[PDB]
Amino acid sequence: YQEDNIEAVGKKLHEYNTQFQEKSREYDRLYEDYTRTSQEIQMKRTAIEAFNETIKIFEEQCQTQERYSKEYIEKFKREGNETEIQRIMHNYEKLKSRISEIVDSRRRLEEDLKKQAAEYREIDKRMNSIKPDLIQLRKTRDQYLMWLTQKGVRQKKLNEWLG
Amino acid sequence: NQSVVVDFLLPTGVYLNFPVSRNANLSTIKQLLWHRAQYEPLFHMLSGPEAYVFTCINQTAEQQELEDEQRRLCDVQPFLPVLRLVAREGDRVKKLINSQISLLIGKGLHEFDSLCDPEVNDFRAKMCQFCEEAAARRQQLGWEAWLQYSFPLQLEPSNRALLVNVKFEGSEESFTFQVSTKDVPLALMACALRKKATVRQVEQPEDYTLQVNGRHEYLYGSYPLCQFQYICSCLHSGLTPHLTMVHSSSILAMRDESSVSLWSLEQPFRIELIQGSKVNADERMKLVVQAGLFHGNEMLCKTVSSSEVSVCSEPVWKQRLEFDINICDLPRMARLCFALYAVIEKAADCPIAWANLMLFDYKDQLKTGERCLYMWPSVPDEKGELLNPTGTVRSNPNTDSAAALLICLPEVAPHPVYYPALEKILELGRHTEEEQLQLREILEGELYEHEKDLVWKLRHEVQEHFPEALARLLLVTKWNKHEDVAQMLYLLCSWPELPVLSALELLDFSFPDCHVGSFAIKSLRKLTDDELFQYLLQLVQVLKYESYLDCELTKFLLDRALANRKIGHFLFWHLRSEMHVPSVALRFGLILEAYCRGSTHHMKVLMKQGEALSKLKALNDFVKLSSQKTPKPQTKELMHLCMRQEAYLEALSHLQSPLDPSTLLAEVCVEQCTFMDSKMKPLWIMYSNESVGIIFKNGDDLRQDMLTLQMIQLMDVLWKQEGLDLRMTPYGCLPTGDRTGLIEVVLRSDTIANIQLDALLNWLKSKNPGEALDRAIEEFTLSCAGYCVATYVLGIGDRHSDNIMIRESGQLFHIDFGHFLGNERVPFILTYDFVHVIQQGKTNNSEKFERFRGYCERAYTILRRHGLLFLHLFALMRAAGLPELSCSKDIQYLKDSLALGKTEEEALKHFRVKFNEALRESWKT
Ligand SMILES: CCn1c(-c2cnc(C)nc2)nc2c(-c3ccc4c(c3)[C@](C)(Cc3ccccc3)C(=O)N4)ncnc21
Repeated sequence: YQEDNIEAVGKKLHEYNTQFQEKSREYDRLYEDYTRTSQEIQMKRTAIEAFNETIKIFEEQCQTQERYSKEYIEKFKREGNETEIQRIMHNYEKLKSRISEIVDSRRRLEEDLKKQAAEYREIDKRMNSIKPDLIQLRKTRDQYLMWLTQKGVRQKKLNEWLG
Repeated sequence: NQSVVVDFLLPTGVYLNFPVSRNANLSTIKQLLWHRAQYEPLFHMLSGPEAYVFTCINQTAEQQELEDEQRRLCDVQPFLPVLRLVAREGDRVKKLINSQISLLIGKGLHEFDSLCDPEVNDFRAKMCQFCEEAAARRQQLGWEAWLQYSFPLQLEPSNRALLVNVKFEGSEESFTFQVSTKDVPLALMACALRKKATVRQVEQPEDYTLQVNGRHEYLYGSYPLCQFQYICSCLHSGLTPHLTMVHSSSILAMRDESSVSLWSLEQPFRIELIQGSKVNADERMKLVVQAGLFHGNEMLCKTVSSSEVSVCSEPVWKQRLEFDINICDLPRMARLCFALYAVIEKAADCPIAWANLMLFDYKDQLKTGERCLYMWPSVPDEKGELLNPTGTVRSNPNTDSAAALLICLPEVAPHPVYYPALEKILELGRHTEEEQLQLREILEGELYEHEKDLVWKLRHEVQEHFPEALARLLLVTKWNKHEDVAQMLYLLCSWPELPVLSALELLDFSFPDCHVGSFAIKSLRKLTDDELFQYLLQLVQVLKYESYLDCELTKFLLDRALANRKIGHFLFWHLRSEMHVPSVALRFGLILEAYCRGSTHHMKVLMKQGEALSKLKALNDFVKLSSQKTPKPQTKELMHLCMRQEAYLEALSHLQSPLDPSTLLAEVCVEQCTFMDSKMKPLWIMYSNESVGIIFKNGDDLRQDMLTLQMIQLMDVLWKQEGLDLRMTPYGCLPTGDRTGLIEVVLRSDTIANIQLDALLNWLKSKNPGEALDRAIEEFTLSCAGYCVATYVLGIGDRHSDNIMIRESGQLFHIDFGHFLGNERVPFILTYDFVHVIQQGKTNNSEKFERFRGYCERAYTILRRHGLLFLHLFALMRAAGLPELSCSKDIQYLKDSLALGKTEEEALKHFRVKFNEALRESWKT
């Protein structure tokens, strides 16, 4: 209570070791992309916070422009400088349009982070579909190696098969 | 182009937009703004330019008040070219330092606030206070104290008449004269004063200190002169020391530049698994959640599993997982650990992800209510365990995209419950010849269950007679029973102080309890700064095993960083170089912030260094990108033109070296700068001051080499402590960033390959003509022995002529330690061509060869005596996740190579046989 020739099992040890090393390489490629994508997405997230902070600054400017303007709009109206009212207001229109450019650039980044978030998820998935094969090949490689060790196969022949 | 269009927001609400040069400093930009603002509405209401400070959004997404207006806009690096004028006044010192810290640590301080985490908030408040207090205390103390803080003595591990050149600060003329090798530095200062007064005359010698010319290295204190590293080095080389007398004021100028117990709750621990989210798995498979309770690496009870639900993104379970342990028995550091597994339906299981949670929080409260544990992906490792209890308790910071599990700890009492206080633990914790003989042999090493119960019974005997066995006793304690825990902690609190070596073992993941780590640190407080420096890298990696942010080890490292600027220098870089690693970003960021608040001076040194490093990164990326397209000579010239740009040249010049902050990297020797032909195209950057070189590598992880070099350094120190100077070259290597670091250039050196174009012996003759050759050959012999033994013990193979180098002194040294611990046994190796030099070019010179064999054997013998030190240090380095130092088999390599399981006589007999076999092997190859 508890199989073939040595040379046939040893060939299969070599084949399974070659397949384990190759699946390993694939996993390490995906993991490098996983790491890189993780870092990139966090950089994009902090850059979005940076847009938000810049947009926030610009809206303080608008509030400031509106409060601060009044007196000098009303002063130049009584004093006949509708021309100086006109400069202040045109200057403010230029401020507003520049805000819309920055908002548009923020939106492009959010859209790119949406794609790269999906990319991250697909990498994680590809990785999780490899792990069963990678682990199964590691175990088979070891079971063959132990079978040969039990049968008394010397270390030198084992090394030839492991590459 | 140079020019960039910049948005200006004036405080009147007016907006201007115009092109400025990227090189222009903010002061120049402010002048151009003012000149343009006068032709725009509402100018008359602005105060002068000097009443305002520019504000920008910086790369870390924080608003930054730009006080230094000599900074160039390219250096500032605003997120968008948007400068807002804002009132100058406020607490401008705090604003400046807050903003510098964010840029220096590579993480916005706002990212800590955004978390809305009280533990973080309490860490920052408490630690920043304590560091600021220490920094303010430091300022009060005398110039002596400050000199010791900033420039601690560089001493050898540790009579002839040789001469020294002495000068004064701001004086062309020098004074050459002899003093004793064994004279204390006071006596040199007193002499130069008399030499000054004799040739106008007159003040005391204790008003002064001695500086090494062109270095921040200073000679003071009660030690003799030969014990200083500059003097020892000079004396051995035959060169005359060049010193400067610096007055005390000149050093001050640098300084001024409720009613429910936990033990009443006798019902099982349990959790509600609710849902997972953002799972990405094979649709055909089914999902399962394995859960287990842990203390360190031991299970508190048997693991319990959820049911199989079909794979989807948002799987729902809604199960009560009940564990075989009552709430009253949970230890303080009890760890709830999860692994999400995809499995083929019941009719290789994929480990998807894992997450750990402390069951009590940082204030000793048993957690209640919901938690969202953002998970880390499981990596398929060799020892394929279900759960990952050694993993960090911190949540994955990629909350946007990472998988998560929702759980709920049920409310167990009406009022909140704490882990009992120390007083109530010591309350509960109180209370033959054959078994004494059986305890003895048991403490001479995996203990089995029958032995565990014996040690437990005779725990009082272990404390009385075997205090060095504390670690064994802590592992035999049953941490899933609050009575046994109570009894172990009782003993622990009256346990005698253990030596450093023992303390180091107690810092490992096996000993999570907060009382143990506190006892360990309490034993590490004996450390001198020089010894602590030897272990700094390991103490830092051990922070990744901590459960809470506010811990004893962190406080200890900050204390020592605040008292010694060199320790703080290297603490900063060991932390900074991992700020890209998401499992430690938060913890290291918090330590770095607190460190910075206690050291605003060094912060200025660190800022200058981080900028040099940033220029080099960009410079190295250009060189990589050019190498693929164009040949080397052209690429080399294009590197130089990029370097001579004002903003490059300034940021690359006049900094303290990160490799050694006492070394000043003054003027960049641009024509001598180049890049090496290796795969990552590392930069060779030469300097001249009062010649030094650095190598900037980006693309490789340099941590292996640093560890290897740290250990060779340690070996050299251990050898030198027994009076054996093996003339090693344990040069600087320092990870600075994401796969980035610096390597010290060893001057006047060349590769064995280059010299071999016998030739080795001639080279030495041509570099040491006539009567200097016996020195050179003896330097070669001593260093060949040391590196033969070092590389054998550490298991460093692939030792070839491209990665072995020779100094013109004769000293031989190894480089490029990418591989160690046999990553088969690496035999002890002698090289025939090295034997030929050792034998003075002769076939058979037994006298010399026997001396070399002696040097090898005494070297090996000394390491064996400190074998436990190397095992402990390597054991703690497993925290670093180096692929070649991941398991106890890696540690076994060191046990075998140092032959610790054998007596000294047996070990040395085996070393001899291996030595002899290597001499036999030498000829054959
Ligand atoms: C101790 C640090 N260090 C390293 C080093 C590198 N990388 C790692 C991971 N560790 C150590 N190499 C070093 C070298 C060095 C290595 C190879 C070599 C030369 C010098 C010359 C002689 C000159 C040379 C040619 C072209 C470009 C640059 C230099 C040559 O022809 N080949 N000299 C000093 N110190 C070094």
